[PDB]
Amino acid sequence: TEEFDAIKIALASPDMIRSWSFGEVKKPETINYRTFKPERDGLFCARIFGPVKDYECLCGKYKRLKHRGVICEKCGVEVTQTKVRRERMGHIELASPTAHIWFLKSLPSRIGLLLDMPLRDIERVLYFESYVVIEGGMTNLERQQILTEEQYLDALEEFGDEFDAKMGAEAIQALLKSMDLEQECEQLREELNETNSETKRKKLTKRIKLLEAFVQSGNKPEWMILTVLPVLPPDLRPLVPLDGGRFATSDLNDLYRRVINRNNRLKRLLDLAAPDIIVRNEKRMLQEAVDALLDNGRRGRAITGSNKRPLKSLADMIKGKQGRFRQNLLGKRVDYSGRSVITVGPYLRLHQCGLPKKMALELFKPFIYGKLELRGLATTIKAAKKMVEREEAVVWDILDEVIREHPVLLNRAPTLHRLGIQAFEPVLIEGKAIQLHPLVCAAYNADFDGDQMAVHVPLTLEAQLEARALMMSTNNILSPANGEPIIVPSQDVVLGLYYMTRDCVNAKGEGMVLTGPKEAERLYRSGLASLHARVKVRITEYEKDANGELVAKTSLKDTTVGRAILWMIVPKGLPYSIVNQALGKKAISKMLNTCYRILGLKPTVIFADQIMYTGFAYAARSGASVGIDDMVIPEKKHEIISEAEAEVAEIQEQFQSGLVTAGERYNKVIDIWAAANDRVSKAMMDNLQTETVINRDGQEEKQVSFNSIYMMADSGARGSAAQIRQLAGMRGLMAKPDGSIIETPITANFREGLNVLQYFISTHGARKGLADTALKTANSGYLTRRLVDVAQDLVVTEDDCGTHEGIMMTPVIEGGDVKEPLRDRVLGRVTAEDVLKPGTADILVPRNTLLHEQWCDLLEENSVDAVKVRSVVSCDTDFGVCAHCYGRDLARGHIINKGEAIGVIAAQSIGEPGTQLTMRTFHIGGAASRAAAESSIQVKNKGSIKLSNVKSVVNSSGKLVITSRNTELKLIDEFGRTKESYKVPYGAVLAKGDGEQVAGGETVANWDPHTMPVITEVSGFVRFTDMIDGQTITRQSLVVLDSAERRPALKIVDAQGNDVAQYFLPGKAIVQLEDGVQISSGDTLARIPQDITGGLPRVADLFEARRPKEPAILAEISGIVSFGKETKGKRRLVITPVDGSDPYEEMIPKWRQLNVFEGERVERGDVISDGPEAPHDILRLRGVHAVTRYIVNEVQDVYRLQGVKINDKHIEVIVRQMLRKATIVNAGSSDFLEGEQVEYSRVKIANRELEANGKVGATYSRDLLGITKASLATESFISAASFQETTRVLTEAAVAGKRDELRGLKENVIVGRLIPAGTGYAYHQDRMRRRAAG
Amino acid sequence: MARVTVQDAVEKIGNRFDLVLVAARRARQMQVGGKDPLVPEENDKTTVIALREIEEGLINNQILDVRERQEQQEQ
Amino acid sequence: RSPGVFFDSDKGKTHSSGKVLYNARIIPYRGSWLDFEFDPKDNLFVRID
Amino acid sequence: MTYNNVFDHAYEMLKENIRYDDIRDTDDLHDAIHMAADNAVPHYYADIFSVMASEGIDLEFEDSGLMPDTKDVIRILQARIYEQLTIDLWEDAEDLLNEYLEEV
Amino acid sequence: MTYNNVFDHAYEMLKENIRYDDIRDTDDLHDAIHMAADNAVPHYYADIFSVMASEGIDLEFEDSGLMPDTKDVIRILQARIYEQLTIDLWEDAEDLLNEYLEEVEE
Repeated sequence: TEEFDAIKIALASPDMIRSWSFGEVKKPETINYRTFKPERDGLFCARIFGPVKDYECLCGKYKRLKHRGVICEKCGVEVTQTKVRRERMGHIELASPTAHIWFLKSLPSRIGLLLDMPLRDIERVLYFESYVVIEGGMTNLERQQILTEEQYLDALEEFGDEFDAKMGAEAIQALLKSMDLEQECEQLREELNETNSETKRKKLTKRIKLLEAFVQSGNKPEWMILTVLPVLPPDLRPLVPLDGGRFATSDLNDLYRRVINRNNRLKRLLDLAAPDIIVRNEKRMLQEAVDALLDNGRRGRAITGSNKRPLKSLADMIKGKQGRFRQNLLGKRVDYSGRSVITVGPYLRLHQCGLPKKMALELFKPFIYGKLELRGLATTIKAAKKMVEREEAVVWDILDEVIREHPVLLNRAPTLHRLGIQAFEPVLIEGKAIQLHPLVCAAYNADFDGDQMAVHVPLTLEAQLEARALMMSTNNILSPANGEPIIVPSQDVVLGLYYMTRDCVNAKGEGMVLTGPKEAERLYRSGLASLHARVKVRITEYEKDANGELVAKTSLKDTTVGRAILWMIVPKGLPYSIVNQALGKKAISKMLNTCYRILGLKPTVIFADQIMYTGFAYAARSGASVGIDDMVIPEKKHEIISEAEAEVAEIQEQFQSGLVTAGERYNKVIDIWAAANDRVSKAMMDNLQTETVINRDGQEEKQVSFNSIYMMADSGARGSAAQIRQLAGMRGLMAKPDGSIIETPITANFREGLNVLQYFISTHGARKGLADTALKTANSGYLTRRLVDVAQDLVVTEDDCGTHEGIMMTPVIEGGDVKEPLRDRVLGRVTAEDVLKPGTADILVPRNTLLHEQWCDLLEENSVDAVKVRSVVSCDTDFGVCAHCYGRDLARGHIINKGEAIGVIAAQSIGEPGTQLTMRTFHIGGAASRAAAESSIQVKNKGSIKLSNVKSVVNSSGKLVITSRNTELKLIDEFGRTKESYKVPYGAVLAKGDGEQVAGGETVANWDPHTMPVITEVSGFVRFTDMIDGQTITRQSLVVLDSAERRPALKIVDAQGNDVAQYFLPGKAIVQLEDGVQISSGDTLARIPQDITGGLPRVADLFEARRPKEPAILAEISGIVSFGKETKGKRRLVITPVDGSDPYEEMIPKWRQLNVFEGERVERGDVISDGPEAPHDILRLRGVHAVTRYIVNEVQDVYRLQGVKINDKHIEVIVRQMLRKATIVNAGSSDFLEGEQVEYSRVKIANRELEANGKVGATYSRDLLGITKASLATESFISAASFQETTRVLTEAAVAGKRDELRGLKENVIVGRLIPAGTGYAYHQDRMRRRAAG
Repeated sequence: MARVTVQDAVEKIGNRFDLVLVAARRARQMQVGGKDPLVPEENDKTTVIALREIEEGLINNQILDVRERQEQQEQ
Repeated sequence: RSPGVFFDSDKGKTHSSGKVLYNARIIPYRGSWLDFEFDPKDNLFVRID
Repeated sequence: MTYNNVFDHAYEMLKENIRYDDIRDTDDLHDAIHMAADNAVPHYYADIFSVMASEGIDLEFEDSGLMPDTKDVIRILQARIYEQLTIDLWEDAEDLLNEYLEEV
Repeated sequence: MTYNNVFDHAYEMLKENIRYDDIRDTDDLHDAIHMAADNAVPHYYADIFSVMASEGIDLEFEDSGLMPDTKDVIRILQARIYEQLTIDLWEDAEDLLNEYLEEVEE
């Protein structure tokens, strides 16, 4: 059959239903309960929907069904279209066509109702007491008015003959036929052009767009009123929610026979010519039966369901019973995939794992049946079923032929990212448990304690190709979210290579003049240990001095035995400086990283496998044990503890003095015991030296020890200092959720004997740390749920992006030292046509290139400041993305290909951090204060500095302070790269004069949060004001006045004998001087002091795009802006004078801060810094650039607090998905001041400027509403609102006449098709090419 | 010969996504019948044979189109 | 919870400023429970069931 | 009982307040409209939650300063209902001042 | 009106989870309830303000530990439906365990 690509839901024509099914139906004797035989014609029985049993008919004659297109006696002869069950439905004939209730009540009166008439009167005239007169004229009333019985009696008395008014929907049909749609649309466009009411605007735009949906839908709205209705199949019904019955005794049959019974009674009473009240009662009960059959007919809260009303609504069985979430949500028959306990397998190279015997004998049972049929060993199927039960040797031979080169999927139940399911190759393992590759544990995020993993068998050949082509563990070496390699050795291979490449002093064997090098043979025979001293062996090495070739060299180097054996592992000549050190997690991870960067993908997998093999084989020969001699006790420890408690006794004397309060004593106890913990940590680190030594004495270090705990602490794989200090020395403080701690912590360790109170208090740390695991799991799942629900309609569809404009890449960090360099951000993304040296007329790339490590080395050896990067949003692509800007796709090495699913990797990259942030970085104490001495703003790196947004304030001293709000510092490192983002406070006291530059030392700022830059530039005494009471009640030499409760700005005094600048209002102002005091310039006049990033709800606040607590009002193009600028009587800060008119005057409710003092002309895009910034105003005025930088840098400032690293490509993809709903200003062809799709707007602009028009429709503004309507902005009904009511969406997409047009990924999950991503997009393009080719 | 990574087959035709459908439509004729493999089997399944036939650079879209027109003309 | 006289400070929950609210909820063995309430304007109220 | 019923109820109460108080000034509409915001909201929580299930009201906020500081749920959604009703009743009160000056 | 459909769907999914995971105790049988609390709850604010408007669920809480502490109302209204569903499905789970031992003739 054909496929489903883009089909509208238009109204079913009566002619299409009469051509769908043809025949006559009378006397509904449908199902006889005592016969169970094929009866006559009826409605919804065995006579309709063809036969009830597969290939036969019981009609009396012609059971072969030669002809087609007749209903002879009791069976359906005509099929003519499809198979037996998927054929036509049937029809019912109504004497009075009733309207559909979903247009009459669209929750509430949304679509299918508006005709310049209220909902309540239309609901009243469809009842029995009122009606609407049609085809009137020559009177005072109109056709839109409502009438009662006496009013219609007076109307027929006055109007006389030719009066027409029907109780049913036929008068609505005649009124809808009489009203012209085009003339009504013209009148509503004229009313939109003439009227000015704001509530009228949205109503008229909804009316115009609905009538345009009716016009360009090409269909009659009178098809909304149901005249002939098809029925549904009886086996389409599921079972009842109560106990198990039959299909004929279901809940729908009573409502169906009620509707058919009222229809036949209407036919009989119209053939009998009943009076008016009887036929109106018949039409009323028929309309009530139709309205009860379609929906439940609820009006309000619906306080109680009427004793489980049987099938009240059709929408309830479409949405709830059958399930809108039908595919891939309940789980749906996993079908030869099962669970077992995961064990480790120390063999079977990376693209291989283990599988149990009695499980793999069962997993390939149809494959065993098929191969026994193919080889001719089993004649029948029962013979094969017996040969499986006998379990003889040839069955195991066939099973070995099955498992030999066949893939499989291993799939844990928490898959927070894509590497939770990985494809491998099964090998038979004796037992019932699964052996896994040892190094896949960080990608699985679980340890070997009995965790389970489903074993999905690829059943089709294409699934085998999907497993061996995309989902293997050898295909994915890097992580798909960071770029860090995911395969990392964990404490086995790490300890083996740490013991392998460990040096010693004066061991056996010295001066090894060797060739080959072959240092393992004398280790194996006699006289040589693997930890020997520096011997000179000959080590050959390959290099890449020739492009595409290998340059071999030969040199003798001083090394150890284990490094010489480790060089035999290394293929094709890696650089020697990475294996000439001690190997921990960092060193082995950097070795694997450089091996992946240099050798590619094929040597690094066998390199990692052979590193794992030699690490296992030499950690087995190591034999590290943890004994009582390994744990060491510091010899001064008790003394330190004594000193500690002595200091506590001194504080206790202060506790008897009366000079130290409770919190100060608590902080002193925390500081003293933390200093004692630091002293015992340094004493333990000194005592780890010289424990297990070789026979050598008199040296300085004296043979650094080989106990296991110092090897694990120095290796840094799992042994960290925070647990070695808890093993030996002092444990210190604990963690309590109440926020307090004891005043005499644990003095002993786990080497010595603890007290009962010490263990009783140390239990609280486990009580605090245990509750973190179960919490915030469902919230982290729901965040990823919404991020997929907002970003499922993006796939790669083209090849070239075709732009010159992109997001400018600037190196920015947090406060303090450097956090992320520029080279991590330049690597990846494809740059634009122009990158610049500081020398003129010098370029690097002609147009573009694939940025790998050689271009990073070229940019590292040269000087670069800013990199122009081709990127998102800008150069939008119709029906998807070209994604040429998406360069260097992670976990693979190649150029980007078409059909890659983008967006579902984004939510897995955002959702990959854990359940709760850990930013305490210490114990429960620490004495975290606001500021110890000062804020300490200075420069660290060399280079000249540049100050941004500063002034020239006249001062008496040599330094020049500033009074600005925003101040930035630019630093010269290579060619203008700053690499130092120091948060300068608003109006910081600068110790350096403005206009001078210096590099190295000379700290330019010294700010204290107690002052305020409100000074005088001209020397002179204070301006005399009036001192009145009432303004001295302000909060955080006396204060005189206050501008908040009413310091206002006055004229500055310019003379020492005469009583004669601009003073802004920060919100709090306290006068620190007296009127009439001789003061000089640059002195204290009046000083008093007065965004939020980080958190797991902060991520939700970022990706929901909610409005902050304090919104910001930006500045447009140039106009005269100054304090007051003709403010009104109330609601201050209204800017009326603007040069260049621009009639845009905003009204501020006086809550906001004073905006500007300097900058009498401004530009579109100036910052105002009114607390948090409003992203929608920056999107409307500045553009996509600052909003993208704002969201991406706030996401990175959230991520850097914990150390997790996620590339900005996924976040910018989510930002691209959140930039729909483009609202226009200039009216276009088919739109007027509304919001539509961005791609449709680009298509309309291209069709305007292409052939005929000059410019019709332009200057559109984007929206950043966030998560609510952007997830509902999918313009296909199959994933418009899947959670919400189904028929509510279906009615809107039926009247609107919208097309699906195949963009989306969850769309073909809800419907069920080949998804247009990966290899499915290849099948889509092959079908679209074979359709055009023939 | 156990194939580790199909990337050397991607060097011939680089999409990573056409390779699955091309190998599938090549291997259906060898799985059903009426065709002979150009590469002898190394005691494996037809999947590894399809990966190695794409890796050697013998079968692409043009050869499949020519052989499809030849089988339609011969039938 | 054994029958007797209980006390709680409520940590400024229903007002959210940081002022404490002391209560004396009497507990019977069976029947209705009686609790006392402090107001932000420094008054008393009674909660029953 | 949907959002349109509460909308028509607030419209009728605002018409009654303009007819009673006889206000022809735009700044003097502060005492009426908030009372029109006060008497149009329901007290039963199910009657509150039934309005939110219909179209005409949204969850987004125009101003965050109107939201109080509480730990519950019904107070925030109730203040959202007050905010949406006042945003409707400003543009309704303009047209009702026009109809009151053009009616009598 | 709509809470009954969510209750019946949760009962059906929890019956299928205990039928599939075939465990036969009352101490370890909670992960099937975690399947019912994470799947049967509605996603967005439309059904959440629609189900709670119907009868069967109240605002008050049975256990103090399951109440979330956040300023977003939608998380608290989802955890409300989850906690009420677990409390209303514990006894129904034990009833279908009592019916479960002799249900299918095997």
